[PDB]
Amino acid sequence: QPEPDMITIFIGTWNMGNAPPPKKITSWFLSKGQGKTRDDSADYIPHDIYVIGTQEDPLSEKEWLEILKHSLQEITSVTFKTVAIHTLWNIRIVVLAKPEHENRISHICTDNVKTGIANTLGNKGAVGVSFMFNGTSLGFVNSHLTSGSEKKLRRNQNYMNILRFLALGDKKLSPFNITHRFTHLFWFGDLNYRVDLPTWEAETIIQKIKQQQYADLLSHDQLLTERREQKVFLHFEEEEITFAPTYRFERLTRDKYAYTKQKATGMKYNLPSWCDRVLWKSYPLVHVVCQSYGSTSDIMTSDHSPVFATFEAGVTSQFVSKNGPGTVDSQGQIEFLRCYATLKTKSQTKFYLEFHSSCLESFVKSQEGENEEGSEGELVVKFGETLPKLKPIISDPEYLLDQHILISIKSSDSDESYGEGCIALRLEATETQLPIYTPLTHHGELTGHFQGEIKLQTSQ
Ligand SMILES: COC(=O)c1ccc(S)cc1
Repeated sequence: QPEPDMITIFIGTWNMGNAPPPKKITSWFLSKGQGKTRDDSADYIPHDIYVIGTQEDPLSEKEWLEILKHSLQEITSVTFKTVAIHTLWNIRIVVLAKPEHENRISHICTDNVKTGIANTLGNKGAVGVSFMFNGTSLGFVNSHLTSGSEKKLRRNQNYMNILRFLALGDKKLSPFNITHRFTHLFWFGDLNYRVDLPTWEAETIIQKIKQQQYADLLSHDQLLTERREQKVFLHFEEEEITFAPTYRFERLTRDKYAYTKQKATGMKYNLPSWCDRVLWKSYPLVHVVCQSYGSTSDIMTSDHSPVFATFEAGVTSQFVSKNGPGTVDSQGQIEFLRCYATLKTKSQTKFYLEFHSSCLESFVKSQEGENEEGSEGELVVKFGETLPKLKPIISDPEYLLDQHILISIKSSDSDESYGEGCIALRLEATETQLPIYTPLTHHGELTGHFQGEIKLQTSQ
């Protein structure tokens, strides 16, 4: 039975509003309702992995697991295996996979981050799960960020705290946060970003939604605007939104948005908003295609509607050769020519590079680069032709061209990372000097760039 080169992944996010679900929620797992929906002809085809994020979840883990498993069994006639479940307060993540994947999944990690301080510590934060699927690392983050139309900056801060402190994936990747640890990272939840229009425009917004005219609302969506200004979710993707705002509804219908200020809302307006979102970030040149992104129409227990997204994701096999794993394959090498880092820093320490990849036996430290002054005030760290020759464990191009090199640029003085990025080995040619590039981030903010040339030697 051959190893897959593609899997499909279901991502669900639902703020349950502290209410039990209705008896039928199959529409969610079938990607049926509004937006980019799944074709009817696929309804019996199981996804490989289902990742369910809930917020304001009033159920026990046992209660929700029974509903989820019985839901998927009704749809697919398959009894899914539980990979992981993790709850922080009323924020929960469940990972279910087809039984045939049980011996393809390993290195399961779970963690949570609590956001805020004092007042603002106690119900917001994130849960996450990571694991290996054969040769491919997968990470999943469900976050419930700070609420309220006037707190977009707090939401951005919550995002930076979650990506700094959530401890998932390979702990040997010590310079790298979750935004660099996974082949594919999915980040979803009640992100709580709002449509930033005046309160007086509530009925106008409702009108627009009834006409399915979302353009003038999406142009004021705080997540889209904050992402365009590079304030949050830098280098993440989101599918185009073609479904109605998923918040705030009157319960037990979808006919009414409940936006007016009430004691129960702290006297805050809740204009219709896309609170409930799915974003992703995959390593460069890895296949990832969003095949659905929408909301259900028929699950009305909460003041939020469930959101679904599905993806085709490229995966690789657990490669064995005669040589690696457990030695190098001298027929393979990675060389770097004419490389330089450009850093936004005001500092003047010397810098060196670290190269991390599962195609290496362990990470590789470079020599210090040569600091020059850039013509516009920047720091340019020149490596020229000084970078070490990297020795992969396997030389077969079917393996090596699918790999990635993570780069950290570190201060000689403190050994702290000033920037992290990633280079694909999916090159146009081998034995050929070719341009490489990655932006560099630190705590998920832009700190610079790394560029130069690469020359990859494989066994072919
Ligand atoms: C800070 O340490 C980590 O990054 C980490 C990652 C994964 C697992 S399972 C455990 C710990």
